[PDB]
Amino acid sequence: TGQTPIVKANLYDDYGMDNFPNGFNAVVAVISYTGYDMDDAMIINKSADERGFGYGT
Amino acid sequence: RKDVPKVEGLKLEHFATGY
Amino acid sequence: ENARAEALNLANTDSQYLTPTSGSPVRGLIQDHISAGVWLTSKDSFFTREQYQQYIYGCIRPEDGHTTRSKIVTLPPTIFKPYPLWTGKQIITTVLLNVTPPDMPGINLISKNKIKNEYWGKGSLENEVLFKDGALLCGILDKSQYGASKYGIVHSLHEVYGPEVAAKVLSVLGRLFTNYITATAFTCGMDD
Amino acid sequence: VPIPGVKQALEKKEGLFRKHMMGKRVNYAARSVISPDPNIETNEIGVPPVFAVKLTYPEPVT
Amino acid sequence: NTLFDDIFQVSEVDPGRYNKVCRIEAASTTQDQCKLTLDINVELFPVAAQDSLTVTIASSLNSWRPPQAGDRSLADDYDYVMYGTAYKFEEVSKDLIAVYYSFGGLLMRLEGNYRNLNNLKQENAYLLIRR
Amino acid sequence: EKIKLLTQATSEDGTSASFQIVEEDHTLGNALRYVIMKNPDVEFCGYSIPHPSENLLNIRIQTYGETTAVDALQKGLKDLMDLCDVVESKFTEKIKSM
Amino acid sequence: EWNVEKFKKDFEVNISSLDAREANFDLINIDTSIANAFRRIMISEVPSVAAEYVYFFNNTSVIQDEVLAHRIGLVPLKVDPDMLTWVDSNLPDDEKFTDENTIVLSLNVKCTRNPDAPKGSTDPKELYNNAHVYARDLKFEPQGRQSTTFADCPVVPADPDILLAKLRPGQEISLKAHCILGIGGDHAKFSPVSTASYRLLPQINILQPIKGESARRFQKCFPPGVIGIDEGSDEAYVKDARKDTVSREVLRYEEFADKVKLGRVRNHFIFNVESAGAMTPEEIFFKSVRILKNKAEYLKNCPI
Amino acid sequence: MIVPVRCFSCGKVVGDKWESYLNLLQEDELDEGTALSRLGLKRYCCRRMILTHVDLIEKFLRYNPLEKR
Amino acid sequence: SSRHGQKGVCSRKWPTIDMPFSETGIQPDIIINPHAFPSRMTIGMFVESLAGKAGALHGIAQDSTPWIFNEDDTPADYFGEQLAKAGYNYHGNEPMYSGATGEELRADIYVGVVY
RNA sequence: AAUCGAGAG
Ligand SMILES: [Zn+2]
Repeated sequence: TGQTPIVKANLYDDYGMDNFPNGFNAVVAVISYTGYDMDDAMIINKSADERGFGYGT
Repeated sequence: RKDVPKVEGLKLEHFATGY
Repeated sequence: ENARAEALNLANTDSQYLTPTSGSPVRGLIQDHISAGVWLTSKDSFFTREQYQQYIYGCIRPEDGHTTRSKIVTLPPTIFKPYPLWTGKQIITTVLLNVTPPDMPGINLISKNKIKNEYWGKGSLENEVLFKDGALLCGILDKSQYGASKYGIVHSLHEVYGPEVAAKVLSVLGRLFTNYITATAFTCGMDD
Repeated sequence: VPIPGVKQALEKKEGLFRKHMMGKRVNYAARSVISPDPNIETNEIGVPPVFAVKLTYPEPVT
Repeated sequence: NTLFDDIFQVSEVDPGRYNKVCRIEAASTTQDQCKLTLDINVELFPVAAQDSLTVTIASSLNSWRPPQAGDRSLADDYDYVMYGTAYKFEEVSKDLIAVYYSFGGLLMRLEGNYRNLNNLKQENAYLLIRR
Repeated sequence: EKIKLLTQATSEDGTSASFQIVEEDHTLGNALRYVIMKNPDVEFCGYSIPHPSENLLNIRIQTYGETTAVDALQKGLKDLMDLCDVVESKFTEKIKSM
Repeated sequence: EWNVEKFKKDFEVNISSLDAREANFDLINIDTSIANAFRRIMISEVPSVAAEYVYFFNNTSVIQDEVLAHRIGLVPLKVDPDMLTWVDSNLPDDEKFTDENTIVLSLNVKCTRNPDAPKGSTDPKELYNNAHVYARDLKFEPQGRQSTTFADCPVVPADPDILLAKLRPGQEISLKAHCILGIGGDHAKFSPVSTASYRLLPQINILQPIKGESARRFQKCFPPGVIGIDEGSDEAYVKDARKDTVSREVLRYEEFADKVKLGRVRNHFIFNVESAGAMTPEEIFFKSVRILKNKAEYLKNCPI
Repeated sequence: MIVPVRCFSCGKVVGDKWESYLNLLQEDELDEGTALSRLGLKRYCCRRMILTHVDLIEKFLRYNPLEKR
Repeated sequence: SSRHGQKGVCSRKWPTIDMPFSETGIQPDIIINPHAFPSRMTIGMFVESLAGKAGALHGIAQDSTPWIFNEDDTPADYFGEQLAKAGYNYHGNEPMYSGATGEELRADIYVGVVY
């Protein structure tokens, strides 16, 4: 399940990239809270993961 | 240069929970 | 068993605290822990009895061999009235007091850190880290103290107590600044 | 194109010395991506349960 | 027992990028040479410029435990009592001395004549303040 | 099996113990620790989770004396139960009122 | 000293609203240690019923079987969680499911082309028969005693309009889904709340008078019903703090940089609860309170 | 591909609102913000789920191996 | 990864109760450390979080094609005005609460929506 | 087994 970007270039439509979704709009908190993402790691919500966030085959 | 077009009809969307 | 003993005693990671290239330390906490220590060890940090004891137990956990006294020892609060308030420097002091073995004095280190006094306002002396009998009394713990820095607190603990105690201090400090970072998060944005 | 000879079989990095004496493939080893863990001891490694069931150690019974 | 006592006229209060503590420049009203610098959290003991404070350094209040009913101490006669330790002495000049105190990171520097500061030694001491 | 006393950390007189609770997290840990820190007899109280990926909670209770860590734990648990009861009763009162 | 009686004297609840889906209320003079316990139990520990085991018999549709089973597990079911027990996982697959803990849902739907569709018709509902599969198509197949116990209340989705799948002629779906009790700390499909959280009651401490036109702009820096102009004196005062969303727009003007301090009441929690549909929000909160109490009682009665 | 049943962030059921969103966009001449508000989507986490859905299932469905083309 | 070269592996699936939550009630699905930015200097990701939040609030799509803004018309000002006119703040920060202790965090947290 | 091409740190 891809999504169209909220922030996109005007040329996103001109090449019809909506025919080929590439990602998903995610709620991203820039926060040092977990301790498990310092060098370059990132944390994904478990519940969002169980709701099909970023699923593929 | 013309400034970036200010969107019109911008109203309040955020309200405290329960209201 | 021979390879086991070599890996446990000669190639183990706590023996590699200093690299032979120049004798400088190579281990230490890196980014979130450093930025957390700057906040936790400033003068503006006060903690009630609940917060103080929760932080200490969370970073120590004596049942896993972290203490040297089998029972957590705390400090009297900095402020007695109006109500008992501790400090983050006291958090550091009691962390050291619980990891550093008893029947041995505390560290006496005079050093600096990376943040000039002018960034804290007029008359500040927080650029001058000071330890005395193992009590953090001035300055803020920084990258210069725990990190890949010479003559900081972890390096001096290494020198005075062996590499095992410095490994315990690194682990305990990592647990402390992690539980502190979930309670009082850290963030950056466009306002910065 | 030419069929390598015996000297060609040992001469260089892809030869026999540098690829089968100085370096070797090994048993009881594992490889995986690394992820951080601040709740693991600074002298420790976090081993997945998938490795912990494939790696063994010979233990004489006493 | 008490080791020091005086009345100080606060001169300046500067926050300095802190939201809780302030640095106090308080000069004594009796001794022309005895002055004081102190860091306290002004969200518990607010202090303004040109205020008068009864600063008392005590060796005790007559281990730690939260107060319970029926307990008396010297702190009951003061509004703001800090605990700490002395770490540095200094000969500023002839007939002058400065003692440096650290209360968990809060710095006090009490400069005065050694005649009235002779009772202060490098031990744990309680700072007590009154309005 | 649910609650275990860590013998390597307990005191001989019983006034300083450490408890390991399975299948618990901050939800019970923080509430129990806050309630136990209301006992005027306890000297030290805190909770720690050894590893987030394990559902194990550790509770430390050190008392001044005249009680034990087990007794302080029981008192904190009962006080938590009563606190929940009063919250439930007041919520129901306000529901019926409306 | 602190005591249960001293807490019972000061604790109070102010229900601001209450529907069948969303309940907004206040908890006063309580600690975050207990408010957060309630919130966490509501999100994770309160049980509900969701589809867990899916038994496909045919799926010729574009959506693959695992995706379709995941979607069927996500749709919430209007089942009272007390009406069924808990599945004993250790039991074998044959005897694991019974009439007192499992609810059987079926979905049989074939798409055939509509031979009466007008020329130039682009609507799939007019071109094809059963071109859309909805949660309402999930029929309930009672077995055993539940044929009588559920007769009062048949099991239907809380949102029958959920678009499960789409079909084209020749394609079909035939499946059975087993629905059991689970908690949201295991899988997010068992969570019975759309979202349950709180927020501290904001405080707006006005320090200096804001008489004049400054009151008009100071009041302009908040949600509409938070600051008002006093009828007698032209002064700004705090009417309603609950209406304030903490956005600190007042701090962005140096005019008020030393006229107001924004803080919070650290004991005044405004719980906002929304229900997925299986239970009412007030019952969700009641169950969370009961869960905390019961877990404490289990610890108390556990031998040490 | 097809509309998600629930919002990823909070969990609110938004799978029954895609067809209504299209109806309110087409029949009524509503802008996206107004349509999302009138569907009951207040949090931007829920608004994005419908505002940014692509609906590739329709394009997938044109390749039907079971009907003559 | 974002569309700004901020690649990173998933280190843990953080449970939602332990996730921090905002005054609005939402819990972010991605957490990225603030320390990824000072050396990489991907301010486009900051302004994209800002614009994405504003767009998801106003039900609009914002264009991000380079060289539409300048130093007199800053995207920070633009999307901040759009965020202020909706009830959120100018700088995109949100009051969040720790999900483990329930206390409000020490400062406002920078949130938003990014692709 | 080589050769070519695509990648990861
Ligand atoms: Zn949502």
